Order: sequence, then structure tokens, then C-alpha cells
Amino acid sequence: TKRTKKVGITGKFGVRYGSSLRRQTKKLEVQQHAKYDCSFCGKRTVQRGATGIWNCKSCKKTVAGGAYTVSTAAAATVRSTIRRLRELAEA
Amino acid sequence: MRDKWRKKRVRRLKRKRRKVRARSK
Amino acid sequence: VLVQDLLHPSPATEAKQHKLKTLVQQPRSFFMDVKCQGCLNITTVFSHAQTAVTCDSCSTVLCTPTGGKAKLTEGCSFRRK
Amino acid sequence: SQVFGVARIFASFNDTFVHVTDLSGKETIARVTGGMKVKADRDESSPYAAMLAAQDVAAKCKEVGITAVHIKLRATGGTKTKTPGPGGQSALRALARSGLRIGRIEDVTPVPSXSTRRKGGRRGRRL
Amino acid sequence: PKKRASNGRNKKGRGHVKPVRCLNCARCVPKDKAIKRVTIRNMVEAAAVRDLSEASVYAEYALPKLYNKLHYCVSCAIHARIVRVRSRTDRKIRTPPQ
Amino acid sequence: NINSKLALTIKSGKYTLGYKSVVKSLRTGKAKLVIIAANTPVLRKSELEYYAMLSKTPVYYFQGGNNELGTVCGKLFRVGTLSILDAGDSDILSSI
Amino acid sequence: VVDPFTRKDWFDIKAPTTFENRNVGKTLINRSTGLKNAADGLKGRVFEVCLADLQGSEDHSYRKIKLRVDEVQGKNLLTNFHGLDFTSDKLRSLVRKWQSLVEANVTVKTSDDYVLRVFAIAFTKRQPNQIKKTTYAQSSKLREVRKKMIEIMQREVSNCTLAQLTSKLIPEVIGREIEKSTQTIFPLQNVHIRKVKLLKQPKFDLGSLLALHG
Amino acid sequence: PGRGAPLAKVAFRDPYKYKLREETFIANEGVYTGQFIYAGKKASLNVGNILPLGACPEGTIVSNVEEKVGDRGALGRTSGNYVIIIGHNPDENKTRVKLPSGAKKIISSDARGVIGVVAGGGRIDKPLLKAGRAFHKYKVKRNSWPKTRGVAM
RNA sequence: CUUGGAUUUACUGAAGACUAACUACUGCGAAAGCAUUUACCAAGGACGUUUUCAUUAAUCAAGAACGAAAGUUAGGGGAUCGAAGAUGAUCAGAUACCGUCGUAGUCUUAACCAUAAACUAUGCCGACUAGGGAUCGGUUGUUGUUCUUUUAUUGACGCAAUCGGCACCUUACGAGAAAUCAAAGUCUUUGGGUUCUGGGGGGAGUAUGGUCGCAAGGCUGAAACUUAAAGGAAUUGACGGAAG
Ligand SMILES: O[C@H](c1cc(C(F)(F)F)nc2c(C(F)(F)F)cccc12)[C@@H]1CCCCN1
Ligand SMILES: [Zn+2]
Ligand SMILES: [Zn+2]
Repeated sequence: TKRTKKVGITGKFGVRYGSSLRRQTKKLEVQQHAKYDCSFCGKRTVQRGATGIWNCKSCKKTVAGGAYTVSTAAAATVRSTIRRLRELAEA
Repeated sequence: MRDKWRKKRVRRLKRKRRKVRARSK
Repeated sequence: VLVQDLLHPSPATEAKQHKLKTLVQQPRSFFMDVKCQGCLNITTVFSHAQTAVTCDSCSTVLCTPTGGKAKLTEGCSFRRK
Repeated sequence: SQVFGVARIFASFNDTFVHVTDLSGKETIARVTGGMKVKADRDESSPYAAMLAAQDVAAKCKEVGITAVHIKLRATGGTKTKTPGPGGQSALRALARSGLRIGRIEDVTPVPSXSTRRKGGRRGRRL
Repeated sequence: PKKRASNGRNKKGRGHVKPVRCLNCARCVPKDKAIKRVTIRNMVEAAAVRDLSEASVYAEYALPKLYNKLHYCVSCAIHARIVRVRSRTDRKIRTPPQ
Repeated sequence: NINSKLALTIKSGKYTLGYKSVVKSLRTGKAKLVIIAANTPVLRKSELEYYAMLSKTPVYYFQGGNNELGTVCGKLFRVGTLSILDAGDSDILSSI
Repeated sequence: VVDPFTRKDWFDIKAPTTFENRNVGKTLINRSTGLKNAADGLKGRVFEVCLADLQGSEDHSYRKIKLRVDEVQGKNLLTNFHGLDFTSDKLRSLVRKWQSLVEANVTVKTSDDYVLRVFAIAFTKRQPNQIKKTTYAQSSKLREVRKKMIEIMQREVSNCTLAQLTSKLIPEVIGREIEKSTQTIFPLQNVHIRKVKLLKQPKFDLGSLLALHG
Repeated sequence: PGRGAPLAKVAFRDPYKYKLREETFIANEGVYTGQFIYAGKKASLNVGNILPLGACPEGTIVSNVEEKVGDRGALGRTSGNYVIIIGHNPDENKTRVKLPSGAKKIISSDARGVIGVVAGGGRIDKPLLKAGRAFHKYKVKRNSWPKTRGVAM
């Protein structure tokens, strides 16, 4: 059954700290504890160790990432540029 | 009153009834 | 016009009409015997072919599809069946 | 032969600028405005003030050594009006009748290739 | 009542048309509704043409023209007599005048 | 187009899926084509193409990952590499 | 009281040899003193002069050229090509209702490391026997015209120097090349290189500047 | 501990004796264990590589940037931050950069930086929620918490 | 605001917006909407078809997706205009119109909000009923035309047919209270299918209960009481700080 309507993972905090602070916490805490696909071995076994550290249980590779997600938007734009900056250079 | 500004008056009137009765739920 | 013969339309008017708006709908496409200068045989091609049609040993492409009728390749004649 | 400057006439609906430079424009020869020739703000853009300013500019050019001017005429431009103000024509004519020789003529009004929001709001200036 | 079959603008078969700013007052008017006039004028008044011909260092110099497209809202168009109020049957005339 | 050609081989040809099977098909010389997924480790990839050079076998570099290759072969599991032993009624071999 | 015009010296502008008439005009600046020399306060000035006055033909009346001084020899200023543009009136007179406009630009480096942005413009042409009011090209045709414009501008600027490009700009060789290359797409008219923009200059070679002056 | 950004332990051969040298770097996002890192004037423009600022084109994002040549990194070191290369002045051998605070600065083109954005970004988007979380935060930083207000003394 | 150099002039740089002219009784999209170039990604109508399946369909309570502007939350950006506010005029007074500033806002990324004269004030599907010239897309037959190249399977234009579309002009058989309408016709000679809405004017889209929303609000939604008209279209006059 659906155990909570909206608090989800932040139900460990009960009624404290204010609904806005708990709702802000829920967004990032869900992403924090999720499993992500490994870009090396392809299995959905990447989990956070500490802020910025993402380990794969399967192939045992660790990649530096965001505080609560594997990749941040600013980092992605940097990668897109570089891989673009050579395709157009070779043509 | 340019029907538009009557509605804005009821908007404000209805907004104040929301606060008088919130004193008592 | 108030009195008109709807059962025998004049062939020119009937020929200007859309294919689905004649008394009995009929295609305006056809099948054609195409000869290529390289070979001597004949291939049967649809008038509005959608396929770039090949052939026997001289498998040179005989036609290329367009929006309507197939464009016969450079140096191929056709005769309507 | 002639020694050319560039007469840069900025005729708005509020004023007219009769401003002669060298060919690069980095050196000013003479600058006189319609507002230097009237005592009332309302007619600083009048054709008569423009003609008076153009004559004084022409005299200054004569004594400096300028004998001819090309013409650069501009309206306010930008998001504002593209139509030249009323003093531009009178200033142009006074320059030509003052004794200076005339070169090329061009309109150099700033024109956006689309732009920023013009002032006045959505309902315009309500007069 | 409905005054005009075209609703006083020129929009059939599309939803929204972006505005343009009236030249006179800077009101936002849809581009299809705006009164628009293409003007080509001689840069020099016809009076000063001979003075500027006499003062020119060139011989046979073609005088440049002024090009401008003018946009009006309905209020300023009527106020400055770019268009006028016409009669009920005359309103339907769409060909330009002479 | 390549995926469709490979898809028809899986339906009507002969193939083997997975790294260990591919290495065996190269030792027996039964492989006609080797396909390697994009996220295959470079060490395993360079081992496979050294085997492919010894056995004179062509190598195709599939541009998806092992997840996407497995789907292209109609499988519900990841495929890091495969070899085509018989092309069946497809022109995959003549089209690489 | 002061007359700043008493302390001015006059200098003679000189056009490069790519143009017929080289005596562009005169400019002025404060006299060279102990502190500020006139030369460096004068190197880098830009002059806009009509192409008609440079060539002596009113057929070039609608184009105007920027000339930038980069060496002073006594009382002469040696200028070099700094850009091309149309007058506003000509460009307005070209653009017109009931026809399509097609525009293209490209950044391209000359054979001698001069970086330029070149703007081409063209309009669809009405046929002599045409009956229909408008002359519009479908968007695909305009796209193909734009492609031809860009690749020809690329070819003609890349394979030559700034002086050879200046020589090519005068007779509208690129414009006529565009007109010829696009006949089989759609008839075009008023095909022009409407603007040339100098984005980068290389290291200044004084010797090559003198090659273009007398 | 005490830092928001993860560190990378990177091993290098010593050029002059038979011996392995370990370096402690600030990890940019996307750097992984086993990755090869290239440092020097001729190093390629890849995330994690260490290059002189003069070798990076305009718009390059870079971190752990040197203020002076050879100081081994001063600018843009915390999680999520970076330095943008704005422009070059080759005649003066100077590069112009933009700092996390928004300031613009002129640095020697021989100063180095590490391509990419410092990992761990986004910490501050989640509220601490608790005095205890702040307690554990400063437990490994310094004795700066809690703070008594001056007007309460 | 300006002799501490304003405004103006030339050269160069930096930022955010925006996409002029071309631009139309033209195009596309379910609607809201959509306008610089290039590349990539997945969709779409129409057309063509002697291809394929064979009734799989129409309209739809409940239930879903999207939904201008303003507004809300959090980051980023903040050139320009600019609610609030400040201020100069005007004025009997103007906390208005006009002038000068200027906060939020205007932009973007993640989420919300669900409303407009969101209009063609005109539900959707289907059939039929009258003349005309234009135009956009596709296809099909055909030049006193310009041009590749001298000519083809160049291209543009010109002439005819056709399907689809945005429209327009005339008529009024017909409809209508009229204005007007090619549908608003085929309706007392009243029945092709189907959904939604109204029943004199107010009270009132108010109160209350429910429900959605962070909020602003959205959706649902009475009654007491009051009242002889309110309203539509047209006519003649009068008036207009409207025009001739
Ligand atoms: O100056 C820009 C630029 C941006 C960025 C980005 F924001 F993604 F980090 N990185 C750039 C890089 C990069 F740091 F190597 F990724 C190099 C050059 C230009 C870059 C543009 C991006 C499109 C290609 C031209 N440079
Ligand atoms: Zn892994
Ligand atoms: Zn107006």
C-alpha cells in the first residue's frame, strides 16, 4: 500500500523543521540514494559514497560527481563542448 | 463600475472574509 | 443546366475528372514494357513505380521513383501494355 | 582642389546639430546647435535656427581651411523616430548656399535589426 | 453589431500575430492590424535642389532618396488623416485611392 | 540499417553471444564477423581484435552500449560482444 | 582665446595601389611635441571614403570603403583596406515586397591571415513573361542558394591575399560568380557582396604595406 | 574531511630517479579511477588535464588555477566552482580570467589550471535542518560554532 | 545633466534582450502559439499509389495531455522597458493622463498555477444545394518566354487539368428580427449521427459544504429577498472637445 501521500523518504523527520524545508530535502535526498547506470560496465549499480564520490559495485570504478547526483548540468556542458570541439576540427 | 472593477472589489471583499473566519477556523 | 445526361458523360469531361470521381473509379496508371539499350529483353514496370527497379544480368537501374510517375533512366524506352 | 570635411547633421524633433569634422571624424572643426541661436526651447528645432547654425558653422569652416563637406544626415534612430527633424533640410541648404562646396550625401540614422523595448508602455503616449 | 467581416485586421488562418509599435505614440498594435505606408522621398526638398546642384563638386550627381515604412495605430492614423472615416458601403472598398 | 541487417541474422542466421563464446569461435575459425559494443573495456576490445587479426576475421564497432546491442539482438540482457557464424539470409557480411 | 587650430598640422591621406585615385584627402592633428608624437596619435585612424571617389566612376557610388592608417611617411599617411559597406539608400532601394530576400555570411581567413566576415545578398528575379504578382522561392531553394553563396565566398577569399581580394571586390567578381552558380536553382538579381568586415589583423609587416603604396 | 570536494590520488613516475611520485589533486567532475592524467605545456584539452592558461582557448572552464606561475594552485578550488578563461594578451603573455566571486583578473599565461569543474557541486542546495548537522560539519573544521550574538552579552 | 566638459563626433570593448526591412487578406500547428544561419533528433498534413488490413469507426459523462499574459517557489541572469514607490508639471483638487527616475517584473533552468473579448463571440463527423477570378502544397498534360550550354533528365516563367488548404468577390434560390449568412441554406413541407450549454432582470458566480493549489486563486455551487422591464437589430431626429 501507499504508506505516505507526499513526504516519502523525508517521513523520517516527522512533523519537524517545516514543510518547505522537508520538501526541499526530499528532492535531493531521493537523488542522493538512487541507483544510476554505470557508463563503464552498463549496470545500474552506481551509488554515492560521500559527496562527489560515486562507486559502482559491479566493476568497482569510482567517478567524481555532484553532491547529490552523479552529474551536474555545468559539468555536462563542459563535456559536450570538448567532444564537439574536436569533431568540427577534423570534419 | 466597468464589470472588471466590480470583480476586483469582490476579490478584495472575499479575501477579507477569508481572514475574519480564519480567526475561528 | 437543368437537364443533363448523367449516365453518358462526354469523354473529354470524363477524362478531365479525378480518378475517384468518374462514374466508376478507374486507375490512370498502367504497366509498360521497358527496353534498355544494353540488353535486348523487356521488363514489366509499374507506371508509378516506388522501387528503383533492376533487371537480369544487365542489372542497370531502369527507373527512379518520384512523387508521381517513375522517372525512366537515361536511354530506356517504354511501350504501354 | 578642395579640402573636404564631413558635415554631420543630427536633426531631431527637439534640436538640430550642425557638426563638421575631418574625414575620420576624430577631429571636430565646428559644432553649432539650433539651441545656440534661439532663446526659447520650443524653436531650437526650427528651420531658422538650423540655418543660422549652419551659417556660423560654414564661417568657422571657411576660416579653418575647410572648403567642402560631405553630408552625413541622421534622425534620432534607435527605437525612436526614423524621420529627420525639421531643421535638417534648412541646415543642409544653408551649408550649400554659404559658399562651401558639397560632396556626397547619405542618411546614417541608427536602424535596429530589431531591438529593445521602446518607451511609452503598451498603450502608448495618451495625449 | 459586427462592423467588419475582417474584424478590422487581416488575420485569417493563424492564431497570433506579433505586435509593432506605432510610430506616433508607441502603442502596441498587431502587425496585420497596423496601418502601414511605404514612403520614398527625395532627401532634399525640391526648392533646394538647384542650390545643392550648384554647390556640388561633382557634375551629374544623382541625389539619394529617403526610404521608410511607417506603422500607425488606428487612433493616430485617424488623428493625422492617414485614413478617414468612410461611409458604410464605401468601407468595403479595398483598392487604393487615386 | 545495420541494426536491421543484424536483426535479420539473429532471426535466421547462426551466432554466438558473449565474450567467452566469441573467443572460442575465433580459435575454431568459425567466426565470420565480430561485433564489439562501445563500452566494452579497451583491454578486452584489444584482445578480441588481436584474436580477429590472427584468424583474419573482420571487426565491427557497434556504436551503442552493451545494453543497446542486447536489445538489437532481441535479448533481454546485455551483450558486450558477439560473432556471426552464419549470416543466414542477410547481407550483414557484405555491408560492413 | 586659445585657437586649438593654431597647433594643428595637416597630413595627406594616401590610398593603396589597388585603387585608381590615391589622394584620398587631408586630416589634421596637434603638432608633434616633446611628450606626444603626432604619428602614434595618428596611426590607427579610420577613414570612410566612397568607392566612386576612389575609382572615378559613379558606377561605384553605392559602395564605400574604410581605409585605416598604419604608417606615416613625412606628411603622408599610408592607409590599408579596412572594410566595405553599402550606403543605406542603396540597400533600402534593393529590398522590396513581392520578392524573396536571401542572405548569407561566412567568416574566412585570407591567404595572409586576414580574418574577415563577408556578407552576400541576393533577391529573386522576375521573368520577362511572368504574369503572377509575386516572385517567391521555396525555402529549400533559398537554402540551396545560401549554401552556394557561402561556399563561393569561402573559395574566393581563402585562395588570395587582402590586396588580391581588394582587387576582386571592385568588379564584383564574387557577385557574378554567385549569379552564374545559382542560375539552375532560381533566377537571381542584385547579387552583391554587401559588406566586408575586418575581424583580425595579423602581425604588421611594414614591408608589405609599402608594396601597396607607389 | 572538512572539504566539500573529493580529492584524487594520482601517481607519476619520477623523471630523474627510479621512484613513484603520488600527488593529491582536487577531483573535477567526471574524473575516474584508472584514468590517465596529462600535465604539461603540450597536454591535450581534456577534463582533468593540467595545462598552462595560455594553451586553453577562450571560454575554457578550469579549476585549481595558479595566481602566480608555479604556486601549485590558488583559485577555484571548492566544490562546484571553476574559473573561466576570458581572453589572451599574447604580447604581454597575460591571460584574463573570471573568478567564482565574479571578479575579473589578469594572470600570467604560464600559470596552470585543471580542465573541468570541481566535483561535489550542489552541496548547499539541501538544508542542514538541524543543529546536530552543523555540529558534525564543524567537528572536522574548527571551533567556530555555535555563535553567541553580541547583543546577548 | 553640464567648463570637474554635458550633449555631439570617431575608433574599440562588455553585457543582456530582440530577430527590423523581406512580411502578404501568405505558410505551419490541437489550441496556446511559431520568423537570423547551420547541423542533428523524433514527429506531421496534403499529394501519388492496379501496395496492405478488412469495419478496426463517429461523438463522447468519468478520467487524462497541453494551455498567452500576469502571478508563485528555487538557482542563474538582470541591457531595455517598467506595476509599487519617488519626483516635476498640469489642475479647484488630481496620490491620473504628460515629463524624469525606478523596485518587482521583463530573460533562462527546474517546479507550480489553469485563466483571457483563450473570438470566427459561430461544437465535432457526414451528405447535398450557385456563379467567379486569385492564391499555397502535391500530382498530371503542354510554350511567341528567360536562362544552363548549343541542346537533354537544368531551372525559372507561361497554358491547362485535378485533389487538399488559407481566403476572397457577386448573387440571394434559400435563411434571418435585422445586421447579415455558401452557411447562419437543404428548418410547421418541422427526424443523417452525436456532445455541451440557456429559459425575464437582479441578488450572484455571492453564501455554504466539498475539492485542487505554497499562495494568489481554480472547479463545483444555492437560497432568502427584490423588480417591469433589462436586452437585440434597425429607423428618423438631435448632439459630438468627429470628418468633409
Ligand atoms: O567558449 C565556449 C566554451 C564553453 C565551454 C563550456 F561552457 F562548456 F564549459 N567549454 C569550452 C571549452 C572547454 F573548457 F574545453 F570545454 C573550450 C573552449 C570553449 C568552451 C564555446 C562552446 C561552443 C564551442 C566554442 N566555444
Ligand atoms: Zn560499473
Ligand atoms: Zn499611435
